[PDB]
Amino acid sequence: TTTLAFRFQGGIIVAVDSRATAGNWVASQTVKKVIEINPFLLGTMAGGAADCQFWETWLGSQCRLHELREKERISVAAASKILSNLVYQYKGAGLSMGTMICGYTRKEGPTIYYVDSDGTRLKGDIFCVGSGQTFAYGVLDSNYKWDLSVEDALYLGKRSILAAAHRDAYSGGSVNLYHVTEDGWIYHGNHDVGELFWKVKEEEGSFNNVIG
Amino acid sequence: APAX
Amino acid sequence: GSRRYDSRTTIFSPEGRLYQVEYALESISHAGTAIGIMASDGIVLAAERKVTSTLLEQDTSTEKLYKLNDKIAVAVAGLTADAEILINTARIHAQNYLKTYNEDIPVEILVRRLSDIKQGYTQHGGLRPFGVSFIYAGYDDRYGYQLYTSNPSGNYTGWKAISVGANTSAAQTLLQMDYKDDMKVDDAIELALKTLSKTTDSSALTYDRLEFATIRKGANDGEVYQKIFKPQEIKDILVKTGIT
Amino acid sequence: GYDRALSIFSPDGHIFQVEYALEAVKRGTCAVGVKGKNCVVLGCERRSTLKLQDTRITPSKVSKIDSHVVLSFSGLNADSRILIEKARVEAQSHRLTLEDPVTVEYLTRYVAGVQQRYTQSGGVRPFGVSTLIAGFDPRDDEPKLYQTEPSGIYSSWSAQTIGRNSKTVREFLEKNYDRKEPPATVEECVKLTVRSLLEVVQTGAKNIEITVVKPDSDIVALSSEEINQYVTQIEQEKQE
Amino acid sequence: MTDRYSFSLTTFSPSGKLGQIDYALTAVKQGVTSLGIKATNGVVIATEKKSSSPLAMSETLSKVSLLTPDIGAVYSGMGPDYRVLVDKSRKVAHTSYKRIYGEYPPTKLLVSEVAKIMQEATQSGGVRPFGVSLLIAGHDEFNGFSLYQVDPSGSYFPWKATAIGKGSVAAKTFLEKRWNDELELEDAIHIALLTLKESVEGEFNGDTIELAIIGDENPDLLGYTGIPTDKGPRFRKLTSQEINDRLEAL
Amino acid sequence: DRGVSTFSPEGRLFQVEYSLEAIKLGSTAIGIATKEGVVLGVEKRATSPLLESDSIEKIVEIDRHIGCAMSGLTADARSMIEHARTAAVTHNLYYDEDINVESLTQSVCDLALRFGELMSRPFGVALLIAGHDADDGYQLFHAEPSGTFYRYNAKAIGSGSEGAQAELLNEWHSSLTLKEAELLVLKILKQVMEEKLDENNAQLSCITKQDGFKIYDNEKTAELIKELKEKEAAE
Amino acid sequence: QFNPYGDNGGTILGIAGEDFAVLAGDTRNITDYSINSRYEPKVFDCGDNIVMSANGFAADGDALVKRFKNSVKWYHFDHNDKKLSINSAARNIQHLLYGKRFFPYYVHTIIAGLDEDGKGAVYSFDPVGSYEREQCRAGGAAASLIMPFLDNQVNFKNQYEPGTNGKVKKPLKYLSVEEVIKLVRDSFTSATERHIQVGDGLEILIVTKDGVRKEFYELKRD
Amino acid sequence: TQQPIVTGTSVISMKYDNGVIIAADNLGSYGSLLRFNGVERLIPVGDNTVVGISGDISDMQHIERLLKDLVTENAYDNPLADAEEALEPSYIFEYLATVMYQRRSKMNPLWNAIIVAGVQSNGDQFLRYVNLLGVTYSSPTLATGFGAHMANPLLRKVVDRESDIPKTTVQVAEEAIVNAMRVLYYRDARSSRNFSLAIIDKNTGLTFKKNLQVENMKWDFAKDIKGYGTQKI
Amino acid sequence: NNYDGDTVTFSPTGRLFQVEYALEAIKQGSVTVGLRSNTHAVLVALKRNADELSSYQKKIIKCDEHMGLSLAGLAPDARVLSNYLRQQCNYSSLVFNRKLAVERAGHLLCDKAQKNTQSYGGRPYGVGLLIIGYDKSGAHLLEFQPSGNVTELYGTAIGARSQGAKTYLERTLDTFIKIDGNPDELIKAGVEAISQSLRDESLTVDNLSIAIVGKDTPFTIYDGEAVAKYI
Ligand SMILES: [Mg+2]
Ligand SMILES: [Mg+2]
Repeated sequence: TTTLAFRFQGGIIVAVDSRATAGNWVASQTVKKVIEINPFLLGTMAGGAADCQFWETWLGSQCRLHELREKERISVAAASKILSNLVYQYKGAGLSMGTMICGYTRKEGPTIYYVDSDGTRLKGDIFCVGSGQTFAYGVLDSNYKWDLSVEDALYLGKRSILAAAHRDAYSGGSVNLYHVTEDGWIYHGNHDVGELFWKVKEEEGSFNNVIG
Repeated sequence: APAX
Repeated sequence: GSRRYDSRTTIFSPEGRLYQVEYALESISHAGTAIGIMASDGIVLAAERKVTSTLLEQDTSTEKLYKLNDKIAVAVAGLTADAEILINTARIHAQNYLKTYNEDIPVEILVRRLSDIKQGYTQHGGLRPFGVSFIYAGYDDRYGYQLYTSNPSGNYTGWKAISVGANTSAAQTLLQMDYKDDMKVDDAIELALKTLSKTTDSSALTYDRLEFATIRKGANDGEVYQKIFKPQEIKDILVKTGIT
Repeated sequence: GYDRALSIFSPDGHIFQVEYALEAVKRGTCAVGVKGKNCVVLGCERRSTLKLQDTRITPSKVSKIDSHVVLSFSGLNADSRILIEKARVEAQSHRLTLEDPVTVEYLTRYVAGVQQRYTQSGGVRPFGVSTLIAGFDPRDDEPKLYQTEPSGIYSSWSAQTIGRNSKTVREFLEKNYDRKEPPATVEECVKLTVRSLLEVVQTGAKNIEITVVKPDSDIVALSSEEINQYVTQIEQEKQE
Repeated sequence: MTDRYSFSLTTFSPSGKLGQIDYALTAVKQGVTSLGIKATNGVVIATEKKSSSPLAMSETLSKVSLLTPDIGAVYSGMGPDYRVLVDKSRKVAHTSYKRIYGEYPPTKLLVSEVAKIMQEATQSGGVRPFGVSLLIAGHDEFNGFSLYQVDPSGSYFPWKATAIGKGSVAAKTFLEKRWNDELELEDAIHIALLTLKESVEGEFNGDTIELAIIGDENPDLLGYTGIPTDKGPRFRKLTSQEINDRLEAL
Repeated sequence: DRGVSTFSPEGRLFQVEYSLEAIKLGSTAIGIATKEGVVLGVEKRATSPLLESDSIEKIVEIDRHIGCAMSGLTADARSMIEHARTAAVTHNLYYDEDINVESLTQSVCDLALRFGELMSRPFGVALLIAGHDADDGYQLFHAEPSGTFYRYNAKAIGSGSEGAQAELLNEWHSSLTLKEAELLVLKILKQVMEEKLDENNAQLSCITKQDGFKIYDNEKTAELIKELKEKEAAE
Repeated sequence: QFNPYGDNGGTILGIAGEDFAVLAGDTRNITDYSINSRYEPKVFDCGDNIVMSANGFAADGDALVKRFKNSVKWYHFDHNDKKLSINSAARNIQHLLYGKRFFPYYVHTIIAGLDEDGKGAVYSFDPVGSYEREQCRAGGAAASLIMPFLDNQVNFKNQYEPGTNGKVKKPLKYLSVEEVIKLVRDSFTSATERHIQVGDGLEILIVTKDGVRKEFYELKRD
Repeated sequence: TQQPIVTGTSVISMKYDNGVIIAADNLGSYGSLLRFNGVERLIPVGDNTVVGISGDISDMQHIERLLKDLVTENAYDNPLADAEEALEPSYIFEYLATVMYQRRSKMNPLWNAIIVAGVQSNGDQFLRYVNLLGVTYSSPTLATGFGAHMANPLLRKVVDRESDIPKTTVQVAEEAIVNAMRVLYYRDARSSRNFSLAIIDKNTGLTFKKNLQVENMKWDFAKDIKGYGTQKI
Repeated sequence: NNYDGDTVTFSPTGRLFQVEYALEAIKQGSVTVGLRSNTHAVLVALKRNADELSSYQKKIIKCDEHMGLSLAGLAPDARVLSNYLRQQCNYSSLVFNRKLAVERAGHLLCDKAQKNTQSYGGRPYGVGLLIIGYDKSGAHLLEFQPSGNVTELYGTAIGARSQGAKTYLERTLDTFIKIDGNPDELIKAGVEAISQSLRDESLTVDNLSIAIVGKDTPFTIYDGEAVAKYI
């Protein structure tokens, strides 16, 4: 996997690939690694496919119960801490998760929490997570500015996943893109690397290592 | 179990 | 089933009283009077024994005054056996605190936990309450000298001077009359004994029908000493204040 | 375990053990809560058949549950300690998991839930306590005042009183409290609270406690003279 | 099935009495007289072996029991209740003391443990109080000789001398006349034998009287030699013969 | 005394029958089922004018497609609601769908007789459970502490119930619009209520397939109240 | 040391059309280099127009299928005879599998039927309950041989429009049931040629709005 | 977590036109020691089922007791116990299969491979296998251990598919089974010469033959084999 | 009187009054009828409503493909007992691959009910059940009472005024017992039996409830327009 999420001027960008592997066997190229918890909350998946999928849809149920009981949408901090306190109970049992809980609330503003299965929970503006995280970081970090336009931010996120999809053998398939604002999350499409790579190579003039 |  | 024989020890009367607590208090009202008086430089505990026989071994005896730790003691009015159960609990609780924090337990904290135990017997479990009221006398470096009482309800309150057991009505009136804030320990010793002397149901107060303790700073410099009086020491303090 | 169903229904549909717990509240010393425009005030009667009391160490009647919420009560004193401890633990646990202190409504709902649980569990009697819970939600300046009772029902009050002669002082507040214009300041609100207590209390001597709670964890207990001043000032406006 | 009696059977009445403790004391009142006297170099405890049938062999029924090598007990009230208390008392001397400190408990502390057991029968669910009062005579290095009375409530008191049961009121009066702080153990045995005749109806000999002492160490009763710091049990039951020897010089 | 689980000679459970008396003392709650939605309305019954009436919560969301109104010992309903919400959300987790209204109601009703010498007494509160699902459409259920539940086209519970039920008997027909049903709940409430009905001492709610369960604000309810007087005056 | 798992071989394959879906599997059952049976079915009609196969360790496969069939039974009992939709079955099966996360069912699970709009659906699961809907999935021993063939022939991967300079992809389109059965039969004969654990027989369950039909074909027995 | 001690080798079986045959030798081995020789490894249940067991004998004896208790339990409050509510082979199998899989799931298996052979009440032949892992399967021929390797290929020459069953008489099928038992005695180092055989026929019922022996063995050619390559005398 | 405080107390004439009071809730229950031939078994139940705005309480519950029951009395108690039956039928399938004998279902219910008539704190079940099914020995009808007594019958009825139907079935026996291979005729006879227990009311379309099980019919329930055929 490769997943990222970064904060900027215009909210949060979330971008992920769609590959699942069992060793070198490519098991799927069409995994939905972003889970839509509520209209203002997103979770990203990396690590064990089942672990991530199961506990992150379980997380959605817990967030729903919060708002029934408290007549109010759950904070990103509280939602992320439910997941991190859950996995911490299982510490040592061999759960494998690297997740980011991404969302907006009025009390918090746009917020990202990195949560993994060792029980680490970190608030931050930029994270990349998965086997391809370093590749994504390399592109993302060297073009990141707080002031990126929504247009540029979306592309950088998309381009960073592409970078990782290309170099990391265990990332690929397609890029899924989200933008999160004060009004909630907005989906910005599924982008097959099959066509996206060649489109980016041509239009951007990058990827000269590759036989054109 | 496959991974991501 | 067995429901037939259940007295229901933890219910309310139609007036909203706890029968068993009330009846336990009634039991305590026939117990030997115990008095606590708090001075600026120490505390007195004085208590009257339930009417002696001449053949009772009076020096190796303890019925009223118990040591909880080095800085805290209690005076008992009620069932002795019930009180010992609670006393060992309190002693252990003091040691847990010391072990945990490396500091002697603050007096109130000890008093609260004992009172919380009593409270439990009035709300759940279907058991009879403990037929005991305590006067707690102790020192800690937050509040200094403190007197408290607890009773079978598990309610506790703090005092400058207080009595428990028999004739507390007469005793409380007398303490109220003669007590004053700037009092020294040796004055409080006298007040305690004079109060028992007048409220006693016996003909006259003698050394062999008493237990007595002080908690002073009267060791050496900024540290505290418990003195549980020997019989001969009470006999002397009874002469020294002219009751015999 | 001791199992007996002590709180049960009677033929008329009443739960006598809950209703008798209310009688224990009725016998308790009076407590009143009044919320201003920007503060909440908690006033408590202390029965004056007691001198030789040590007030330094005697359990005060208003308890901080967290640094922004206070709870007072009328009824059995020993019972109230149990509810306060549970409430205090929950306050810390809420901070630990939600990373936010409790709302006053949440904390009230919790205490209320505990009280209700004790009305349909075997081997236990209900709490002989009703509570007034007051404070300000985190990052909020709108004052909150709630009341709970042995049955478990809870609700919000512009002002409310519980304990003995509470009907006399509820009577007072009902004609003296304007929903439209709540005591616009601390000074104003403390006064109305003391007035209502003077309907029932005796001397305003060592008989009245007042605790004021303002927003952002600003809680302070008034001491004798500060209260005494209020008492003095009302009787001097009384001869008219 | 199982014990659904988890509530107290002893509760306060409106006057404040605990009925079952009072009634247990009444059962002790009915009981045969027993007594204890404390001398300067010993303690004596004695009672009447009032037999149920003369076909019964009353040596097989011991009313005076060894608890530790330096502690003994006698009772008045219900015999079966006493028997299980002795069983429990012996065991608690080991589990809560000897197995911890490698030595036997001092008298007051063993007494304290028995009292705890009896207090629990006064408050725990589904039980009645014990229908007995005990007299426990004992010796330990730092307290010397001591005598305690334990009642159904769990209360205990130290005595110079006392008596319990049937003719206790009379016997306590007798003991006030005779007791002084200079009694040598033989004098205490003698007084105990005089006091006990007042309350015994029928035969009065070493086969109807049970009597034990806490006195000197008995190396001959130890069972082994070679550890010079182990000197033997201070508890000794007087034989049928030993008692009759003291009844001729009565 | 006598066991909590005892039968009367008529073959009824004393404790269940006595809890039904407690429910008669409760404030009135009314529900009406239409083909356009289900309305739920209740009498708030503030015990004193100082008590802030919006804090009285006798209508409650269970899930987006299910709502609840209560009458009787309302504190007893907290755990029933909690169970209902968990049951609904859990079902969606296990099956990726909305839980049926009847299944929800049956789940809540399973709690009811779990008392004895489990809880110490039956619940002292009746529930009106209203929702929508794709199979059986709009539904209204009356859930009692006996563990029994009945589907209704319309139903009243609480003190004013026998009067209000007779009224609902006359007024309900299979073609009521939602707006007709809202007015009708308001009308029947004003009839059986002690004090004079206004937007502060009564509350309305509905559940529609399209927008799910909504509690009406006081501004919206006040206008339906005004619309109701003008309908009655005008003939 | 006792090893609680075994491997019974075989392979399965699910394809979904516009108004139908198929779930096929070979009927051979093996351990090591021995044949246990040449006809032991592992694709099952589970009711409510759902077919299911759980291929790998047969004992685990049978246990799971049994549990799901039972789950369908109770779904009727508890929810007024309501039809269990394929999406709801899938989610239920995730919980069945993940419930044994720390002692897994060693199976690759596939279910097939119709979604709520009457369109053909195939869902596949990893051994601990990760799942996903697809047009297409092979599972079990020969999965790695068959799956890339299906990417090419069902989803037209790496196939372009002739003379468009590799710029216009072959356009996606649903297959007829006749075409799908051809791909299934060829998939299995190819798999039989090159995988020793695949052979003997092929059983196909086809699911349409009129129910579940079966077709059987002989496969090479070596 | 177990290891088998006293063990039984192959159990072999097949369907024929009217019923099923099943056989197994009477040996209980103890490693390479052929320790016990009078061991019956075919256990009949009613008059319609035989359960043949290989693997750990202590676990086999446990299973015997379960089956004999099952018969008892089925008779309880059952007036049709010897008629419509008699135990079927499919009931007995599923019960065993359930137990085997539960025991493997508790990491404490019954160290056996089991073949349940019989005839259902409607006359259908029942032949199904289950082992320590709870793995189950049906085939016209079934065998365990070396039997799977050496008997199956021989028995499948007779019944190679479903349609071959009607064409197979009980004489033909018993011949194949008895021949297969000889081969196993030639080639399995933990087989014995003595064995039992049972036929469950839908007409004649259960025939249980004890104390069979492998006969007509070819050993004569052994005399012509000298040395291991170049040696002559 | 002094002996009806709980189930664990016998009266001086050897009666169990709590069990008898449980039996009484059955008597207040709406009527339901069971009857069978050799090929099928039928349940008919009169459903009762709260008022004209309410549903008509279901009285028939499916237990398996070959078994099910009707209830009279406390409905939650039928839910508990029917759920137990579902499990027992289920256990028989998963473990033995065997459809549970209706007779065993009977014995299992008897033993479940009995436990609640001998132990303190519990209470007897307050519902009567009529169990029908088709198994390896044909069609069956059982009558369950919460005393624990279960009885196999050709036909019967329980609830208020069930004595009308039970008399009718007693005369009709020789006829209905031999309605083989004809579902609709057996049902007709059942509907007529229940009609002998009606007073001031007759069978409407959302009032009648029928179930049938037999040789080649899974236990199925008919309500609403599906029963109009029979009125
Ligand atoms: Mg790659
Ligand atoms: Mg092959």
